[PDB]
Amino acid sequence: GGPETLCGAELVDALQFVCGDRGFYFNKPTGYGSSSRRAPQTGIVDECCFRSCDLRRLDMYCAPLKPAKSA
Repeated sequence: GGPETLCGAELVDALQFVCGDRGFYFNKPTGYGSSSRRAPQTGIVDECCFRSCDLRRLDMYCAPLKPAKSA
């Protein structure tokens, strides 16, 4: 029962809804540079759980999306 925030099972559920049946994945703990380490890039759960992550940004963790019109 946080201050109108998403964290825990509820947070995961929101991710599934936003991402859809497509699913989602988690970014690696390390990549390039040390700036990412300083920032809360450890996990999407911690970012939303602690800080207030926007729905639009949250969609980034969702799986790739394709256009309505086939290419």
